[PDB]
Amino acid sequence: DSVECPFCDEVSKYEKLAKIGQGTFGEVFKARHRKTGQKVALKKVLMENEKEGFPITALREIKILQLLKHENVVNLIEICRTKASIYLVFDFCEHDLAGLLSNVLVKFTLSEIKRVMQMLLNGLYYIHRNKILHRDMKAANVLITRDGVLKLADFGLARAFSLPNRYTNRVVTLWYRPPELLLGERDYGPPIDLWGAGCIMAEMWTRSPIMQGNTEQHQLALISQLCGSITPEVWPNVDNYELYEKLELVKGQKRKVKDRLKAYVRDPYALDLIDKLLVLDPAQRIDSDDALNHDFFWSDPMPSDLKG
Amino acid sequence: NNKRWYFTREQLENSPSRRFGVDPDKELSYRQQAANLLQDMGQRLNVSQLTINTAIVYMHRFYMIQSFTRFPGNSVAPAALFLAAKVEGQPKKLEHVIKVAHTCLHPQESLPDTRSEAYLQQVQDLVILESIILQTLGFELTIDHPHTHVVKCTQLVRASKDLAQTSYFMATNSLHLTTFSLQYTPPVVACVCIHLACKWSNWEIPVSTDGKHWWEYVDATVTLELLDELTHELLQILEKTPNRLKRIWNWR
Ligand SMILES: CNc1nc(C)c(-c2nc(Nc3cccc(N4CCCN(C(C)=O)CC4)c3)ncc2C#N)s1
Repeated sequence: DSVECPFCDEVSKYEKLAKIGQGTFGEVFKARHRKTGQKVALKKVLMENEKEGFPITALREIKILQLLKHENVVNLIEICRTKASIYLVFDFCEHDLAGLLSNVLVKFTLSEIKRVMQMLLNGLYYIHRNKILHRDMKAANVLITRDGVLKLADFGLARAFSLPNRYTNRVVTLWYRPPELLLGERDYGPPIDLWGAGCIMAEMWTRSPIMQGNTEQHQLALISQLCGSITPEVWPNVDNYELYEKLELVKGQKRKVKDRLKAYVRDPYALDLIDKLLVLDPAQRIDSDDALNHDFFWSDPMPSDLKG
Repeated sequence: NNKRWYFTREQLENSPSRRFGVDPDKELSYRQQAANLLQDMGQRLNVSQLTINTAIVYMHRFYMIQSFTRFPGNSVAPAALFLAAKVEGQPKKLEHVIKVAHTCLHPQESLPDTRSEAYLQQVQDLVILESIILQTLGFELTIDHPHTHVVKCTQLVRASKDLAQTSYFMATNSLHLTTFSLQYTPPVVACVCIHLACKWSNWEIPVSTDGKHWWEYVDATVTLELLDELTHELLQILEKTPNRLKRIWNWR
């Protein structure tokens, strides 16, 4: 019945230009601030229910977006209501890595690919340093601005972590999901995001998701056909996983990461870094800090700004 | 801003509620009583003191923008608590919260049929109110409470279990009993609590070798002038609160 509301503006201040989010991701609109022309992205908060008022899942994301302020993380400007529903308002990003890569016209130099990976890994370093797991690392959640600044996007499945945790296992798109999760691990950390950065790095040359399973078992098979097979020798203690005896995967596979990608990726350093990202044991998997230090970012051609 | 939810004394006199004819003193009661409802429900719902405190702050801030004359604390408190439990990761089910609030406010009445029209309305009302809270707070739900800072401070001055427990007590009573959360940052308030706990226990923290007092290690702004002024205020209202002081009173 018309209440005071100083700190929650009506989304009508923005003028919708176009849906860009259909299917899964939710309803996402491009919009224009009615006074200044400032372009933004609007994500509505879906109320399929809740039986339970404002979705605890949306509260979590809002909490996390408000915490994360960094050049390589998407920026939540504000939350808006409606003359009942709710919209997250973000700075607009012109491109999306999945689109760029699935576009034959679009072409990357080795130098720019270096830059992309640098920004991405730097974003990861920041979010992890801030006790957040992104949990949905995939090309389609990586945005790039008209000015060549990469932003990690979609924190809708993200979650704070700490230091026996019982986090949720049903996380990360299947093609990007790390071994740990597929084997049923619930005490995982930042390494899951880095596995995803690996899959994306490889995707910068292959122009396509390297490992496209249909089920968890199919995914684990594909992973084995690339990274060798899951061995307590390779992955110390991979033993105590329930689903380990029960996995019925391969046994003779040996690491083909550098051989199978040898084709697409010219550069030796590139291949070495990818290899260290797609490591099976989460604890032996390179972290963003070391990855940033990797010679791939410190040899010629040195990383360059984006324009292709 | 970082000034958004902190107010001058003058701002506190001109609360939305004053503009609708509610006395200052009456308004403080309205707060106090809501905080009590929050404490009561929170304990029955088995949520943490942290979550109760988060709901209490939400409540404080909500009423710097809304009036008790339009939104009665018996309406806001349950909604505020429902929200705080979600936010603090001790989600409690909506029906459960409605139920507990009902017994709290109407011990003698009897819960309606969860199939009834009357009940369905009050389920909807709470959800609506949670929404008016979110909107009033502009979705800013991450609260910092003095307590984190209490522990930090009482360790870095080697206080007995007792002193530390009393300081935490003060901290919680500051939320129920004062509008300090609307005026002073959590770390400043924490200094006030440790101050009073000391004064109450006859404990004195000796000056550091440098000549620096304990509180300087915790907040650059803090002055003994301010500490004495604030502890005085907090102790006054404590004295007015039947039985509260008994809980920390040395009876030996
Ligand atoms: C997780 N989904 C997303 N939510 C938001 C709010 C996103 C966002 N998007 C942009 N710009 C932008 C530009 C071009 C494409 C997209 N895509 C469309 C194609 C790719 N896509 C999928 C699932 O493959 C979904 C979205 C988005 N700018 C800012 C934000 C933010 N925040 S993306």
